[PDB]
Amino acid sequence: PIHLEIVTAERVILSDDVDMISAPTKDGRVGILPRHAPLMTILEPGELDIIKNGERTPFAVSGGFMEVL
Amino acid sequence: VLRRAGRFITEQRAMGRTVDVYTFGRKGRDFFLRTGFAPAGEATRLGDAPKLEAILGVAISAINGFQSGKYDELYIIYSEFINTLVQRPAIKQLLPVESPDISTTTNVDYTYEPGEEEVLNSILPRYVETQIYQAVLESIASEHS
Amino acid sequence: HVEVAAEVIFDGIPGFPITNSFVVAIIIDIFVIALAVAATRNLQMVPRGLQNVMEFILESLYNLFRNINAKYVATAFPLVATIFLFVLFGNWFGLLPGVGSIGVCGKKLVPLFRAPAADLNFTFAIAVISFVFIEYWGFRALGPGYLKKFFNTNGIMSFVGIIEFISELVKPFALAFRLFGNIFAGEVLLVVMAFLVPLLLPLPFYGFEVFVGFIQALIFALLTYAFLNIAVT
Amino acid sequence: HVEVAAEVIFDGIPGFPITNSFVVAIIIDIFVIALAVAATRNLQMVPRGLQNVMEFILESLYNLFRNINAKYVATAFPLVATIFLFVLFGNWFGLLPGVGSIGVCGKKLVPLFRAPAADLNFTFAIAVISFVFIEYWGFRALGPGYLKKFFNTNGIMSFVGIIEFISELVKPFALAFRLFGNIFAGEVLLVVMAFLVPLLLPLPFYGFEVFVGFIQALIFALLTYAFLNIAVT
Amino acid sequence: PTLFIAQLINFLLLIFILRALLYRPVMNLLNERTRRIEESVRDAEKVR
Amino acid sequence: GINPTLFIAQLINFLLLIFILRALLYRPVMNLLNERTRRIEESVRDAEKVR
Amino acid sequence: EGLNLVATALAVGLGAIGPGVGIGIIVSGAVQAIGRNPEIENRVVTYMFIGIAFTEALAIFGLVIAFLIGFG
Amino acid sequence: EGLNLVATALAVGLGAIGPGVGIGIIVSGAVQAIGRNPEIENRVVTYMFIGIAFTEALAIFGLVIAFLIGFG
Amino acid sequence: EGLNLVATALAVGLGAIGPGVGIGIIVSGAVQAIGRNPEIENRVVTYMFIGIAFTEALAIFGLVIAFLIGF
Amino acid sequence: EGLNLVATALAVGLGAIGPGVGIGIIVSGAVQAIGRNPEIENRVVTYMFIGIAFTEALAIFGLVIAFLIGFG
Amino acid sequence: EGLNLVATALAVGLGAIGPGVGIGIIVSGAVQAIGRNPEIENRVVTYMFIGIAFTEALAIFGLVIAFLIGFG
Amino acid sequence: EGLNLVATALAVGLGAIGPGVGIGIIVSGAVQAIGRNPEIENRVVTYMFIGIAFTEALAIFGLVIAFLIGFG
Amino acid sequence: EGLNLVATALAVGLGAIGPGVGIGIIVSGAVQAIGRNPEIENRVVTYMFIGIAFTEALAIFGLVIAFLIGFG
Amino acid sequence: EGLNLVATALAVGLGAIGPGVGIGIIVSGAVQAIGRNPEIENRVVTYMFIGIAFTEALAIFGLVIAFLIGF
Amino acid sequence: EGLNLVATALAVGLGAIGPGVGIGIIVSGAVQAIGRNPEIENRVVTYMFIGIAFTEALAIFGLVIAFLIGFG
Amino acid sequence: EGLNLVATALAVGLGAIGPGVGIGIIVSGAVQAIGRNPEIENRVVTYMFIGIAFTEALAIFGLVIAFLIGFG
Repeated sequence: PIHLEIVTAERVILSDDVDMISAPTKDGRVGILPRHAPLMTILEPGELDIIKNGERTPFAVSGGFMEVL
Repeated sequence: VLRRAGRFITEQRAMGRTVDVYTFGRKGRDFFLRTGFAPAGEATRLGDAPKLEAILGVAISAINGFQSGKYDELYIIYSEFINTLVQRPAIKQLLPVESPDISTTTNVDYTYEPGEEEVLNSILPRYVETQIYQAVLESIASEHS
Repeated sequence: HVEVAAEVIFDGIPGFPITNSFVVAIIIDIFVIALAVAATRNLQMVPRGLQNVMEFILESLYNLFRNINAKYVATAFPLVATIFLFVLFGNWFGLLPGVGSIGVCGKKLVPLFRAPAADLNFTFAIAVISFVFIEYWGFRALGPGYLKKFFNTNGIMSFVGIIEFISELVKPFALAFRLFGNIFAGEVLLVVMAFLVPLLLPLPFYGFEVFVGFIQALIFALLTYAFLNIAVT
Repeated sequence: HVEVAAEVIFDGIPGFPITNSFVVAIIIDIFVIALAVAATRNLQMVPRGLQNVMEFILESLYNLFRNINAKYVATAFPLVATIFLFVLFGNWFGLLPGVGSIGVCGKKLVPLFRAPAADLNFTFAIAVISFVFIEYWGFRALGPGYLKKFFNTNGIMSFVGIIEFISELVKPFALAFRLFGNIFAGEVLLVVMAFLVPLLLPLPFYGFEVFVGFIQALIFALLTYAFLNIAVT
Repeated sequence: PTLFIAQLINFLLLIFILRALLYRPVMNLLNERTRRIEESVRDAEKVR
Repeated sequence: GINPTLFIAQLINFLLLIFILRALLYRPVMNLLNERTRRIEESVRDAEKVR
Repeated sequence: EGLNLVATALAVGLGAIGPGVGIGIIVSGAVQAIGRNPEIENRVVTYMFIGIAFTEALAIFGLVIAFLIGFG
Repeated sequence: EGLNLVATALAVGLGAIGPGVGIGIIVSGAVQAIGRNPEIENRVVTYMFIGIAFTEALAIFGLVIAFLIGFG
Repeated sequence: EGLNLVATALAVGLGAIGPGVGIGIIVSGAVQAIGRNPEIENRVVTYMFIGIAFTEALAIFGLVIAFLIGF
Repeated sequence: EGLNLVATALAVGLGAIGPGVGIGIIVSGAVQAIGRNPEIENRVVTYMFIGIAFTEALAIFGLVIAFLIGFG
Repeated sequence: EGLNLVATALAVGLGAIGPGVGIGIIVSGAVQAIGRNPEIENRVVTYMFIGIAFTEALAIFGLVIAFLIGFG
Repeated sequence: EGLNLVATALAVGLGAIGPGVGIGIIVSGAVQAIGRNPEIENRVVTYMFIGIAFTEALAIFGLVIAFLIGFG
Repeated sequence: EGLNLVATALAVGLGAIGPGVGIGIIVSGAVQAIGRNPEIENRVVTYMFIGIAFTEALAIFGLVIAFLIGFG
Repeated sequence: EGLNLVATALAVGLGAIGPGVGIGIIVSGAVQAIGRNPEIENRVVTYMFIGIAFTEALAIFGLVIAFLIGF
Repeated sequence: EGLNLVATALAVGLGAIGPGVGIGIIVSGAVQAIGRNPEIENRVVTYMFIGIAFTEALAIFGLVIAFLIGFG
Repeated sequence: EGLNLVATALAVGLGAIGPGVGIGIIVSGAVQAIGRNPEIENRVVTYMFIGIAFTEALAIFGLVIAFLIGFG
């Protein structure tokens, strides 16, 4: 139940609410839960996963950033 | 814009700073070739809806010059879209800036995972590309108007 | 300074009478009652003076207990919360001027001049009530309960279960020793300060004795609630 | 039967008996001298053979000292390069069989002994040569010097200033003890391991002992330059 | 003494095991070291 | 077994050891290193003069 | 000869300092995960206590012997 | 004899060297977590205190034995 | 003389110095990894208990030898 | 034979090895948190000292028994 | 005299402190590396267990001395 | 039999281990905080010494016993 | 008198707690270094085993002394 | 007897355990701080030295006993 | 008596605790350092073996004294 | 009776465990900083070496006592 927004320089991809995110941060893969502590990371070429009521959507991400309020 | 860019060089050369130009679009590319300021890097044949990957061919070169010390400062000249009837040329500063005014600057302490310097050294190249991309898209809208 | 025995006799003539710790607890109860008649009696809708002091303690205690676990309204922690003032009252009187030198009139004993849990009588009694509530929370309030302990560890790993049962049982004993050990050492620290050759120098233990007592009083209460919360789920 | 000792003389010179440390301190020097002229004999612009490998060794050390300090590598090079080459071959000479077997002339005293650096007199002699080279250039570069030991308290406490002066005389002792001990450890390991099941068991320890012998050779020159760099600054 | 043969059998095996483990890498490093210098002086002669 | 008489003997000996190698190997190798660096820089100027 | 007195002290003393650091490391490690991901508290905390119980196990053996030796 | 004198001193002195560190690690772990995520200080301290005062249980076991060895 | 009594204590008292810390480091180590990567609990837990079993083996070995010393 | 003398020294010496390290961890951890952000600083200052107070609680137990073991 | 019995304790107590911490540090480091890079989970475990064996080898070295000394 | 002489040295030796590391960690923690955030320098340096004072308090306690044992 | 009997335990025991913890950190450091970037995997392994070589040499140095005490 | 010799070694021996670790931690923290922020270097070193001496203040106290015990 | 056999066992056991852990910290620090910055591997490793030799120097000082005990 | 042999081992054995890890943290702390910023190498290494000498001075003090007691 966290307002996740996959925003790309071309267009906004998602703006829904999500249970958990399997973020592939540069230092290492990190999971995010609705009350995650403030964070700001760097992504690397990999696969980013979203858990939506047990449904996993593997958006492949070749790079980017992440702000986790 | 060519009058704005043409006159902008005058002050820079008056104060003693050598000037280099990067052109987007064939109109700007051809004008500077005839005048004599051969552009270091140009990007033409941009569609009505270009992607940010298209401008990397120039934005990367401009930033790499700044890191190497070749360019001490960077500017962009774009057609601001004030209204559907008026499109004044606009000049913007590209050099990374301190907190733009104030935006959640308070009550913030992000635990930068790869490192505070690592994030900053990787987000500035993307931020300036976004500014160039935003100027290009705004100029395209102003061109059709 | 003056020789002290973990025993509880003091100057009790009656036989099994009030000792130094046994009479200080009664006097501490009167001090709480005296404060209750003055700082917890005159009150109105607007919390001010007497009402404000009692409101701060009750609101803070309820919030801390609710954050940990509020499934059972009646818990040993609310009793321990009242016992928190009892520990503070004994600690506060422990550093009073001349209270530690009681019996100054064969040096006489210092009845009613000790801590509430200066002996093992008070500490063991408090832990027994807390242990009963913890068992009641799991074995009676949480249905069957006692998953890791007792014999409900059928689904647990073979290598685990013996440690969990022993650790759960030893939890009440540790809490009893924590209250008894801190209080007994606090009294010895105050006596050691008097026996010190230094004159008109307050011991660091005496200066932080109230802080030690205040922190320990809530530490026993929070641990009892947390152990009950751990056993509950 | 082992009978390993800290020192041994075996004489060798009439009138004034001399320790057998000079016996191997010369054969290593002869090996150093004889092998050095072979590299100097061939002056081809394209190195090959024993002249190539000594070209590689000298520049590799020359690169290491330049990294620590690029303004003093040439002046201190003759000392450190001799330090690295002389003690390395001596430590490697301890690998060769005959360390604890030669001596028959029963007379079990070994003339070959083990290595030049396995004797306290040699290592202390080398360290004091290393030591005297430090403050001499420390004084020569800084004139009267003693800005740091001055303990002027300028940016440091009054107590600070005495201690690094204490460790100033420690290094000549530390440099000698570190080299002697780590070869005296190599001494017995070559010997005591042969006592206990010498079949294939001392094989791994030889690789370790030749490794540490090379490392002690490399650091000991490296420390003198490293101590020179801090002393100069 | 018997200690001399004890060290001798292991020492020859020691040099043998470094021969099968270190002889190839050291020559490879040395050969490239003398190959870099020989082409460097050859290149200079070409420029001359 | 630290005898000051023979301690100075090794003190004197090793001092002689550094001097003989310095005049035999270190200076010739240093001179070879200097000329090789000089020669490669001479080739740089020669390449510069060619253009 | 109060040597058997020392036997009790050594068992309670030595056995209490291994887990003493070990227990503290668990709580520090558990708290950091709570600070990082507050919503996974119910999982690490459950694993926090079972790990502490193992340290408590290795601790109470030292204590129980200090009583068996203390009382024969 | 002083063997029971030293047994009393050894039980508390030696037994309180692990928990002394163990308490330190909990506070540093908890305080740093609060600085990163201040909104959860109400939760970690609930576990910071049932960590420290729980680690104190091992050190107090030394006092219990020491007091028995001393007088008892 | 009662020196048997010390020998029992030393085997256990010194036996819990190592694995007592050993349990703590893994439980902190796994929990920190779990807090960072909640989904990796599947293989973190399995290796977490392998470490505890290996460390506590030394601790049980202290108790095992102590029982022989005791009896 | 003076065995009570070493008992007084042993309790003090071993009573400082533990809590001495613990406070070093407490202050370093909380100072690091303060350096991260000074807004929450006032919160952790109380949190520094309550940890130190509990750590000094073990520290003085060695001092408390030192007076008890030598003068008693 | 009973020093035959103490050495059994010292061979088991001492010599297990190293591996006791040694196992925990290796196993914790491997687990944390799994969280960062789960893709190389199998590659690092091969180095997890060989590190376990290396530090365990000292534990048996303490054990064999304990078993040899008990049997003479 | 100068056993009291050992107590004088043992008290200093063991009593200085804890503070010997305690001041070590505090200074290291304080300095690392300065590098990241030198603006809050003046606040932490005061607290760096407050922690040092608490740690050195136990170190002085050893010297108090050290002089007490040597001189009566 | 079993002084040589117990000396064997001390040498192998106390000599196994230094390198025992030491190689624990070696593998933990390398296993995490591999986790960050496996492209330097081959180069890390060499120094990981070099560190074990020096540390376990000390354990063997303790081991050989223990054997010497048994025989002479 | 020679029991004073044990006190001679214990003072210098046990005395150096604490400061030995403490000096290592202080400089390591300073070096990391210098590496991350080189411009605060002149200031942190002053803080390092005014505290690193406090660590050996106990070590010197051990050495003071180490010579008092001898004579 | 048999103290000489015990003394030489203490010289090797004690003194191999610090360097045993010391080398572990050395390599782990350098191994992680090259992992983040592979380009300075040929430069920082030279500092690895300087530190390893420093730590090993103190460990060997125990050995030479250990042999100076059994042989005088 | 051979007691002075024991004191010799304790002077070197105990004097090495402290600084043995101290210089271990020195180089490890330095090499980590070298990886982060190779530019500032040239002056921190000077601080690495002074700190090592400023630490190993304490270690040699134990070795000086070993020879001081070894031969009066």
